[PDB]
Amino acid sequence: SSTGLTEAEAKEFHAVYSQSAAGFLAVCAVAHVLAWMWRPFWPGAEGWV
Amino acid sequence: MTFSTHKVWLMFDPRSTLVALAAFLVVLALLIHFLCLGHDRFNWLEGNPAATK
Amino acid sequence: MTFSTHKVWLMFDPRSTLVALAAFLVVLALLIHFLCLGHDRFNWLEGNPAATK
Amino acid sequence: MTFSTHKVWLMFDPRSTLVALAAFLVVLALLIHFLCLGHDRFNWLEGNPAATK
Amino acid sequence: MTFSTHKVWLMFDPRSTLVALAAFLVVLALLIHFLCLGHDRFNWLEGNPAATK
Amino acid sequence: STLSYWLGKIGDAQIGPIYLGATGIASLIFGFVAIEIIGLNMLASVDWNPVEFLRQFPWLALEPPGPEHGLRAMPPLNEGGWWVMAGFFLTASILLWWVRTWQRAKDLGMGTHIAWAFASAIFFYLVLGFIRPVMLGSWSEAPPFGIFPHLDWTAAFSIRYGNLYYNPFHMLSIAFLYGSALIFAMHGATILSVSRLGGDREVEQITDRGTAAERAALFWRWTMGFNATMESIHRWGWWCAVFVTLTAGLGILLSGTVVDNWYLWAVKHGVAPTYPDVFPGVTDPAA
Amino acid sequence: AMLSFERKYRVRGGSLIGGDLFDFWVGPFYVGFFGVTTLFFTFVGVALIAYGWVMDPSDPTVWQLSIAPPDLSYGLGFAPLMEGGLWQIITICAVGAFVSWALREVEICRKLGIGFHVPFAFSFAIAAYVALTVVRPMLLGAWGHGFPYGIMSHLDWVSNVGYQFLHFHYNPGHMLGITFFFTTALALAMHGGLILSAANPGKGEKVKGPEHENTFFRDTVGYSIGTLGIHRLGLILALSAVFWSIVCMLISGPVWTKGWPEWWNWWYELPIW
Amino acid sequence: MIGDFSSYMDVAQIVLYAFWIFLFGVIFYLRREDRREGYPLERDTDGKIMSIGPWNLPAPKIFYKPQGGTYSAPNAARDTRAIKATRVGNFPGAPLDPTGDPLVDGVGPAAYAERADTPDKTLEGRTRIVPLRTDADLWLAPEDPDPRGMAVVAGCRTTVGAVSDVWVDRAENIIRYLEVSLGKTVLVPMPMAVFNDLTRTVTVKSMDAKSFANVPTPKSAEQITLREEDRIQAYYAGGTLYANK
Amino acid sequence: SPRAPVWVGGWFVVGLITIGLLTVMMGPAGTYTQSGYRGLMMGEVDMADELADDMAAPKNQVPAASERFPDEGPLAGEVYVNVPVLAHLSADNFNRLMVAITEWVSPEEGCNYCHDPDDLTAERPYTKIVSRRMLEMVMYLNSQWGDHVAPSGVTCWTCHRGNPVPENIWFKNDDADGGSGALGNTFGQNAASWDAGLSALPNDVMEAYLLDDQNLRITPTNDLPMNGVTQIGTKQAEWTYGMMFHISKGLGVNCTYCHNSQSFRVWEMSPPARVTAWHGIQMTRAINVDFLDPLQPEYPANRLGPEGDAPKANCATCHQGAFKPMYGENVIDDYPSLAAPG
Ligand code: BCL
Ligand code: BCL
Ligand code: BCL
Ligand code: BCL
Ligand SMILES: CC[C@H]1c2cc3[nH]c4c(c3C)C(=O)[C@H](C(=O)OC)c4c3nc(cc4[nH]c(cc(n2)[C@@H]1C)c(C(C)=O)c4C)[C@@H](C)[C@@H]3CCC(=O)OC/C=C(/C)CCC[C@H](C)CCC[C@H](C)CCCC(C)C
Ligand SMILES: CC[C@H]1c2cc3[nH]c4c(c3C)C(=O)[C@H](C(=O)OC)c4c3nc(cc4[nH]c(cc(n2)[C@@H]1C)c(C(C)=O)c4C)[C@@H](C)[C@@H]3CCC(=O)OC/C=C(\C)CCC[C@H](C)CCC[C@H](C)CCCC(C)C
Ligand SMILES: CC(C)=CCC/C(C)=C\CC/C(C)=C/CC/C(C)=C/CC/C(C)=C/CC/C(C)=C/CC/C(C)=C\CC/C(C)=C/CC1=C(C)C(=O)c2ccccc2C1=O
Ligand SMILES: COC(C)(C)C/C=C/C(C)=C/C=C/C(C)=C/C=C/C(C)=C/C=C\C=C(C)\C=C\C=C(C)\C=C\C=C(C)\C=C\CC(C)(C)OC
Ligand code: HEC
Ligand code: HEC
Ligand SMILES: CCCCCCCCCCCCCCCCCC
Ligand SMILES: CCCCCCCCCCCCCCCCCC
Ligand SMILES: [Fe+3]
Ligand SMILES: [Mg+2]
Ligand SMILES: [Mg+2]
Ligand SMILES: [Mg+2]
Ligand SMILES: [Mg+2]
Repeated sequence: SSTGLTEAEAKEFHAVYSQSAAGFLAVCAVAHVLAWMWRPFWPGAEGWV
Repeated sequence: MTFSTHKVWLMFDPRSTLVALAAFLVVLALLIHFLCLGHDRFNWLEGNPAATK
Repeated sequence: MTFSTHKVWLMFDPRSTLVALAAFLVVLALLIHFLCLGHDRFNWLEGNPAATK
Repeated sequence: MTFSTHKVWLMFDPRSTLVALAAFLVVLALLIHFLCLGHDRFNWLEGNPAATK
Repeated sequence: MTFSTHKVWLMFDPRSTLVALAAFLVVLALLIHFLCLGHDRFNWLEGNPAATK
Repeated sequence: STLSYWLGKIGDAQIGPIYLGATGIASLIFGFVAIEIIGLNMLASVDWNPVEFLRQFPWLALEPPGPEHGLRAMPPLNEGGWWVMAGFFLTASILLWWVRTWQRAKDLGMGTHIAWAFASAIFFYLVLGFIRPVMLGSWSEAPPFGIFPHLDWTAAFSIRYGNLYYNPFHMLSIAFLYGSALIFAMHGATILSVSRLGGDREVEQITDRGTAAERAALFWRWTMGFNATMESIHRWGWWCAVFVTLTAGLGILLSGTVVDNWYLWAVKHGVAPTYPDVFPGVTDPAA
Repeated sequence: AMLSFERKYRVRGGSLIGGDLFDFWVGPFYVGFFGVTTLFFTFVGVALIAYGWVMDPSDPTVWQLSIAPPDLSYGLGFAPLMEGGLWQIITICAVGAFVSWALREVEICRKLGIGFHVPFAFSFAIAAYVALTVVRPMLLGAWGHGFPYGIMSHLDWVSNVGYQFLHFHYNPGHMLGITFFFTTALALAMHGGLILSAANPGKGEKVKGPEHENTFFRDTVGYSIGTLGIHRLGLILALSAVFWSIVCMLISGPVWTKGWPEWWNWWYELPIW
Repeated sequence: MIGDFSSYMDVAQIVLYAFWIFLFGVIFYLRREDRREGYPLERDTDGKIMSIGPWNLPAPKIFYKPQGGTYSAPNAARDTRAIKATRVGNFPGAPLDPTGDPLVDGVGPAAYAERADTPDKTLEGRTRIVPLRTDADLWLAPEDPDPRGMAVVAGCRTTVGAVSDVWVDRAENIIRYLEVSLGKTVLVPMPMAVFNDLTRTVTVKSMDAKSFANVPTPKSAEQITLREEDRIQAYYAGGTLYANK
Repeated sequence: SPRAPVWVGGWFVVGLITIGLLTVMMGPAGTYTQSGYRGLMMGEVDMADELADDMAAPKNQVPAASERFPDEGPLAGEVYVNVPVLAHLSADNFNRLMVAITEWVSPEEGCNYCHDPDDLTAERPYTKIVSRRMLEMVMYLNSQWGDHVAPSGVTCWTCHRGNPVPENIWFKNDDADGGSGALGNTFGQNAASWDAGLSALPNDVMEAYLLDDQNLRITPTNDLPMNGVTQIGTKQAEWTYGMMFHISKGLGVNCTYCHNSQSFRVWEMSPPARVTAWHGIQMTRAINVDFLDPLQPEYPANRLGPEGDAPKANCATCHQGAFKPMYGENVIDDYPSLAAPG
C-alpha cells in the first residue's frame, strides 16, 4: 500500500524471500557445524589447552 | 518476520530493504571473519596450533 | 535470486545492479588477495615455506 | 558478456563503459606491477637472485 | 581501436581524446622514468655499475 | 536527490545529485585502492583484530620507508612499499579530482577559481609527500598515513630542523591561516549583518550594487579606514587561503634542502630573541 | 562623504552613551566615545611598548623585542614596571582597546542599521586574548602565565607551554581547533573561488547566478550550502575554531597537568576493553 | 655549506624576499580591485571629485549580466540624489540631520541604492521572488511553522496586522519577505521578523505603528523590482534607528 | 506540535551551572614552579595532591636504618666463607647489611629468598649470584658515578623498593610488533604504548640509547646544511622524542625541565639538570652493558624477556616517577660499605 505493492505481489515476494532466507540460514548452520568440527569455539574452564 | 508475515512488504520497500540487509550482512560477515582472524586459535590463515592457551 | 527468479529485474535496475555487483566483487577479490598477501603461508609472491610453524 | 551478447550496449553506454573499463584496467595493471616490484623475487629492476627464500 | 576502425571519432571527441591521451602518456613516461631513476642499475645519471646484486 | 531538514536549517536541504564523470570515476578507483591499502595495513598492524583496531585506530598508520631505503622507487612492501603505493594512488586520485573540479567549472560556464585554489593545497600535499623526499633522496621524510602518527611526524619535523617557529615561511603560513579565519569571520558576519538588506545575494550585488553592498563597504571604511567591494573581498579571501598552502609548501621545500636549523637561521638574521642567562654555568658535557 | 555613495549614510545616531559630542568622522574613520578610548589605550600601549624596546639592554631588533610578563612568584599581584609591570599595564590597555574597538563597531552598526554580527564575532577574538592573558593566569594564580608581548618571543612562550605537556598535538581541544581552522581555510577558498567563478565566468559567458552556484557544489561534493548558509557556516567555523582554542588552553594547566598523549587512555582503556 | 650565497645571505632569505615582492604585488592588485566601487573619492564639504592615479583605479571590467545588459566597474556613475538632511557648517566629518521623516526620505540607515527597476529573474527567466499564492510547485516544509495567519506585532507591542502570504525566493527556496495586511498590505523582510509559534505572533521590533503605515509598497502585488526590494529593506533597516525613538 | 522559541536566558543560566559543573569536575588547577626566565614558561606543572601522594607513597619512604657498628673488629672475610665482595666489612656490619638488603629487596620472602634455607654458605639459588652482582653494581655506581647519584647515592632500595623485581624494567622487543605477512609493519611505533607516553612514537628506543650508544643529537649545530652532514632525520627525530618521553615519564617532569623549547639543542639555554641527565644516560648505558645484561645466563626463563634477554634498567627504574629517586632522600650515608668496592 504505502510502498506501492498489492497484497498478492507482497505474498510472492515473501515466498521467494523466505525461500532465500531459509537457504541462507541452512548454509550458515552447515558452515557453523563445519567450523565447530574444525575447531570448537566455546572454551572450557581451562581455556584452549 | 515469519513465514506468514507476507504483508511486511506493504510497509518496507522490498528493493531498498534488500540492499540494506545485503549491506548489513556483508559488513557483519566481514566483522566476524576479521574477529576470527584477530585471534590465534581461529585464524585459519595463520595456522597456529588449536591449543593457544 | 535463483535460476528461475527472472522477475527480480522488474524491481532491480539491471544496469545499476550490475555496476554495484561488479564494484563489490572487485573490492572483495582485492580484500581476499590482500589477506592472502598478509599471511606468510599464503603470500605467493613472498614464497615462504609452506610449513610456517 | 559473451561474443554473442551484442545487446549489452543498448543497456550500457559504450563511451562511459569504455572509459571506466580503461580506468579500472590501468589501475589494476599499475597495482599488480607495483606489487611485483614490492617483492624481492619479482622486482625485475632490482634484480635480486630468483632463489629468495 | 585498430588501423581500419575509423568510426572511433563518431563516439569519442578527437580533440578531447588527444588531450587526455597526451596527458596520460606524459604522466606514464614520467612514472617509468622515475622507476628507472629509483633503481641503482637503471639510474643513468648516477652511473652505478651494471652489476648490482 | 533526497532532502535534509537539519542541513536545511543552516543552509539548503537538497543533497544531490552528484556528477562524477570520467575523471570522477578514475579518481574514485585510484583513491579506493589507496584507502584499501592504508586501512588493510592498519588492520594487519593489530593482527586483524577489530577490537584492537577500534582501540588503537588513532595510533595506527601506514608507515613510510625507513632511511635505509633512500629514494628507492619501490621498496619492499612491508618496509614502506605499501606506503609508496598508497601515496601514488592517493596522488593520482587527487590529481584526477583536480581535473574533475576544473572540468566541472568549465562545463558550467564558470571560472576555474576553485580548481586553482585546490592547486595550492595539492602543491603543499605534493611538497609534503613527493617533491621534498625526491630532493632529499629519502622516502622517510614523508608523513605517515595515520591520525596520531602524522602529528608525531609534525612534531618531529619541527624538532629535527630546529624549531619550525623560526621558519619565516612557517610564520607567513600561520599569518595566512589566522588571516583566513579572520577574513572569513569578518565576511560571514558582514554578510549576515546585511542579510536584512539582501547581502547574501552577492553576485547580484556585484553586477548591481545595492544598499547592502554600500553599507557593508561603509562599515569597514568607518571601522578601519578602507574597504573592499562585494567581489573583491572574495579575491581577498581566495588569495589568503591560497597563500596558506603556498607558503606551507615553500617553507617545507626549504627545510633540509637550503636550511637545516631554523633557530640558528633566525639567530644569524637577528630574528631569534635572546634571553638573560638564568643558568650561568651550563655547558655541553660531550664537548 | 568620501565614497561616491557615502554622503547619504553619514547621519547622527548609533552612540552607546547617548550624546552627539563624539559623533563625527576624521577622514574615512568614524570617531565615537569608544573611538577616543581606543586611541587613548592604543597610544598608551604603543608608547609603553616603545619604552620597553628602548630600555632593553640587549639592543633587540623589531623581531627580538619582548615585553615579558612578571615572574610566577609575584602571583596575581603587582610587579615592578621593569619586572613585569609594563606587561601588566600593556595588557590592561590592550583589553581596553579591544573592548573599545568592539563597542565602536557596535556604534557603527547602529548608525548603519545593520546587525551586530561583526562586533559579536570580534568578541570571540577578544575572549581568546582575555583567556590567554587574564583568565588563565588567574586560574593558575599568576600573571606570569600570560605570553610576552613580542613578535618572536610569544612564539617561544607557545613552544614552551606546548612542551610542558610533552606533546601538545594530542590535546583534544587542540585537535578540534586545528580541524576547524583548516576547515575555515578550506571553506573560505571554496567560497571565494565559487563567487569569483560566478562573477568572472570567462569569455563569451554571462554572469552566473544562484542556480549555477548551487549546482557546482551539488555536482562536486553532493551538497549545496547555499548563499546564506555559506556565510553562516564560515562564521560558525571561525568561531568554533577560536572557542576550541580557548577550551584547549583552559584545559592545559588548569585541568590537565600531565602529558597530553596519556589523556587518550580514556579511549585506549575504555571500560569496554 | 649548501644553501648559502655569502656568510650572511642564503637561499631561504632570498626566497622570502621574493615572496615579499609577490605578496606586496598581490596586495596592490587586491587594493586596486577594492576601488571598483565608490572611487574616485569626493570631498565631504563640496563634493569635488578627488584625483586618483590610473595605477590605483583599474580599467573598467564589463559584467555580462545573466538576463542581458553589461555592467562596468568602475562605471563613472555617482550617487547624486538630493539627501534630505542638513548640518550646521560644512565641516569635514560633521554628521547630517534629517529635515523631515528620515524613513520616507531614505536618509542614513533608511537610505537605499538606485538598483535595476526590473524584477530579479532566475536562470529560466521567471521572477525570482514571488508570493506563495501564485506558485503551486512551492510549498512550506511541514516541519516548520507556517507564518501565514500569524499576528504581526511592532516594536511598540501593538498588533499592527496579520501575515497574509509569504514571498519565496524561487532560486534558493527561502522565504524572503512576509506579506502583512495592516489592520494596507506591506512586505516585511524575514531577517527583520522574529517568529513565536506558541503565541502565533511575528514581532518586528524595528517598526512602530506609525512606521508601518508609511512602508513603501511594490507597484505590483505579485512582482517586486530590485529597487523596490532595496527601498523596502532599507526602510526596515532604518527603522532600527528612527522608529522607536 | 508548535515550535517553542528557545529560552536564551534560561539556557544561559544552565550554561553557567554547566561551567560550575566543569570547574568541580575537572580541576582545582595544577601548581606551577618557574625554573627559567619570565615569559618563557620553563617549569613544572604538578597537581599538588598527586605530588603529595607520590611523596607519601610507600616506595618513596626509605626504611629506617639501624645505628652503624664501629668498623673495628673481625672482618666478614674470615668469619664467613663465600663473601668475595663483602670480605672487608666487620661481621656486625655484614649482618646489618644483610638485614638492610632483606628489607630492601625481599622483605616478604625474608632471608631465604637469596639463601639456601639450611645453608647460608651455599650459592644454590640464582638470586644469591644475582645479588652479588647487584652489590658490585651498587658499589660501582656509588664510587664511579658520583657525577649523577651523589650526594643521595644508590642502594638496593633505589631500584627494588621492597620487592625482588623492580617496577620499571625493560627488554629488547618489549612492545610486540604488529603486522601479518607482508602487511602491517608498525616499525616499532604506531601503538598505544606507555613507553612513549601512550603516543604513536617509537616505543622501543631504550635499546638504541640505554644499551647502544646511538646518537640522540638530531638538531644540526649549523643553520645551513653541510656537504657531508645529513639533511634528513625526521623519523630519527621521532626516536629521540620517544626517548625523551621515556626520560620525562621516568622523572615525572616535562620537556622544559631540561630544555628550552626555543632550541632543544642549545646547552647554554638549558637548566643544569640536563647535564645530570646526560651523566644519567651514560650511567644507565654502563649499568645495562656491564652488569644487568651479562646476567642473562643466571636468570630463569620466567625472568627473561620476549627476546630471551636479561632484564635491564632505565631512568624510571631508579627515579620511579620523581625528579630524584625517593625525591632526594640520602641512602648511602648510613651504608658506607655500599659506597665503594673493597
Ligand atoms: C549463480 C546462478 C544463479 C543463482 C542460482 C541459485 C540456486 C540453484 C540457489 C540459489 C540460492 C540462493 N541464491 Mg542464488 N543464484 C544467482 C544469483 C544470486 C545472487 C546475485 C545477486 O548474484 C545472490 C545474492 C544470490 C543469493 C542466493 C541466496 C540468497 C540463496 C541461498 C544462499 C546461499 O546459497 O548461501 C551462500 C550464498 C552466498 C555466499 C551469497 C552468494 C550467492 C551465490 C552467488 C548464489 C549461487 C549459489 C548456488 C547454490 C550455486 C549455483 C551456481 C552453479 C555454479 C551453477 N543468488 C544466479 C542468478 N541461487 C539457493 C536458495 O535459494 O535456497 C532455497 C539455491 O538453491
Ligand atoms: C528465515 C525464514 C523467515 C523467518 C522465519 C521465522 C520463524 C519460524 C520464526 C521467526 C521468528 C522471528 N524472526 Mg523471522 N523469519 C524471516 C526473516 C526475519 C528477518 C529478516 C529481516 O530477514 C528478521 C529480522 C526476522 C526476525 C525474527 C525475530 C524478530 C523473531 C523472533 C526472534 C528469534 O526467534 O530469534 C532471535 C533473533 C535473531 C537470532 C536474529 C534474527 C534474524 C534471524 C533471521 C531470525 C530467524 C530465526 C528463526 C527461528 C529462523 C527459522 C527459519 C528456519 C527455516 C526454521 N526474521 C524469514 C521471512 N522467523 C520467531 C518468532 O516469531 O518468535 C515466536 C519464529 O518462530
Ligand atoms: C573476450 C571476448 C568477449 C567475451 C567472451 C566470453 C566467452 C566465450 C565466455 C565469456 C564468459 C564470461 N565473461 Mg566474457 N567476454 C567479453 C567481455 C567480458 C567483460 C567485459 C565488461 O569486458 C566481462 C566482465 C566479462 C565477463 C564474463 C564472465 C561473467 C563470464 C565467465 C566468468 C569467468 O570466466 O571468470 C573470470 C572472469 C573475470 C576474471 C572477469 C571477466 C574478465 C574477462 C574479460 C572474462 C573473459 C573470460 C572468458 C572465459 C575469456 C574467453 C575469451 C576467449 C577469447 C574465448 N566478459 C568479450 C566481449 N566471455 C564465459 C561465460 O559466460 O560462460 C558461462 C564464456 O564462456
Ligand atoms: C597503432 C596503430 C593503430 C592500432 C592498430 C592495431 C592493430 C593492427 C591491432 C590493434 C589491436 C588493439 N588495439 Mg589498437 N591501434 C591503435 C590505437 C589503439 C589505442 C589508442 C587509444 O591509441 C588503444 C587503446 C588501442 C587498443 C588496442 C587493443 C584493445 C587491441 C589489442 C592490442 C593489445 O595488445 O592490447 C594492449 C593495449 C595496450 C597496452 C594499450 C594499447 C596501445 C597501443 C596503441 C596498442 C597497439 C597494439 C598494436 C599491436 C600496435 C601495432 C601497430 C603496428 C604498426 C601494426 N589501439 C592505432 C589506431 N591495434 C589488436 C586487436 O584488436 O586484436 C585482435 C590488433 O591486431
Ligand atoms: C586553500 C587551501 C585549503 C584547501 C583547499 C581546497 N581543498 C579542496 C578544494 C580546495 C579549494 C577543492 O576543490 C576540493 C574539494 O572538493 O573540496 C570539497 C579539495 C579537497 N580537499 C580535501 C581535503 C582536505 N583539504 C585540506 C586542506 C585545505 N584544502 C587547505 C586548508 C585538508 C587538510 C587540513 O589536511 C584535507 C584533508 C578533500 C575533501 C578534497 C579533495 C578530494 C579528493 O582528492 O578526492 C580523491 C581522493 C580520494 C581518496 C577519493 C575517495 C575514495 C573513497 C573510497 C570514496 C568512496 C567510494 C565508494 C565507491 C562510494 C560509494 C559507496 C557505496 C556503499 C554508496
Ligand atoms: C574570532 C575569529 C577570528 C577573528 C575575528 C575578528 N577579528 C577582528 C574582527 C573579527 C570578526 C573585527 O571586526 C576586527 C577588525 O576590525 O578587523 C579588521 C578584528 C581584528 N582582528 C585583528 C587581528 C587579529 N585577529 C586574529 C584572530 C581572529 N580574529 C580569529 C581567528 C589574530 C591572531 C590569531 O593573531 C590577530 C592578530 C585586528 C586587525 C582587528 C582588531 C583591531 C583592534 O583591536 O584595534 C584596536 C587596537 C589597536 C589599534 C592596537 C592596540 C595595541 C595595544 C594597546 C598594545 C599591544 C598589545 C598586544 C597584545 C601586543 C602583541 C605583541 C605580540 C603578541 C605580537
Ligand atoms: C579624538 C581623536 C584623538 C580623534 C582622532 C581620530 C582618528 C585619528 C581616527 C578615528 C578613530 C580611530 C579609533 C581610528 C582607528 C585607527 C586605526 C588604528 C586604524 C587601523 C585599524 C585596523 C584594524 C586596520 C586594518 C588592519 C588589517 C591589516 C586588517 C586585516 C584586513 C584584511 C586581512 C583584509 C582586508 C579585506 C577587507 C577590505 C575586508 C572588509 C570587507 C568585508 C569583510 C566584507 O565582507 C565586505 C562585503 C561586501 C563589501 C565590502 C566588504 C569589505 O570591505
Ligand atoms: C580494513 O579497512 C577497510 C577495508 C575497512 C577500509 C578502511 C580504511 C581506513 C579506515 C583508512 C584510514 C586511513 C587514514 C586514517 C589515513 C590518514 C592519513 C593522514 C592523516 C595523512 C597525512 C599526511 C599524509 C601525506 C601528506 C602524504 C603524502 C604522500 C604523497 C604525496 C606521496 C606520493 C607518492 C608518489 C607520487 C609515488 C609515485 C610512484 C613512483 C613514481 C615512486 O613510482 C616509481
Ligand atoms: C639476597 C638479596 C639476599 C638476602 C635476602 C640475604 N642475603 Fe645474605 N648474602 C647475599 C649475598 C649476595 C652474599 C655474598 C656476600 C659476598 O660478599 O659476596 C650473602 C652472604 C651471606 C652470609 C655469608 C655466608 C658464608 O659466606 O658462609 C651470611 C651469613 C648471610 N649472608 C646472612 C644473611 C642474613 C642473616 C640474611 C637475612 C637478614 C640474609 N643473609 C639475607 C644475599 C642475600
Ligand atoms: C632531563 C631529565 C631531560 C628532560 C626532562 C628532557 N630532556 Fe631531552 N635532552 C636531555 C639530555 C641529557 C640530552 C642530550 C643527549 C645527548 O646524547 O647529547 C637531550 C637532548 C635532546 C634533544 C636533541 C638535542 C640535539 O642536540 O639534537 C632533543 C630533540 C630533546 N632532548 C627533546 C626533548 C623533549 C621533546 C623533551 C620533553 C618530552 C625532553 N627533551 C625532555 C635531557 C632531558
Ligand atoms: C608591594 C609589596 C611587596 C610585595 C608584596 C606581595 C605582593 C603580592 C601579594 C599580594 C597581592 C596579590 C593578590 C592580588 C589580588 C588582586 C585581585 C584583583
Ligand atoms: C611583482 C609581483 C606582482 C604580482 C601580481 C599578482 C597579480 C595576481 C592577479 C590574480 C587575478 C588575475 C585576474 C583573474 C580574473 C578572473 C579570471 C577568470
Ligand atoms: Fe560571500
Ligand atoms: Mg655553497
Ligand atoms: Mg616492538
Ligand atoms: Mg618498549
Ligand atoms: Mg612533575
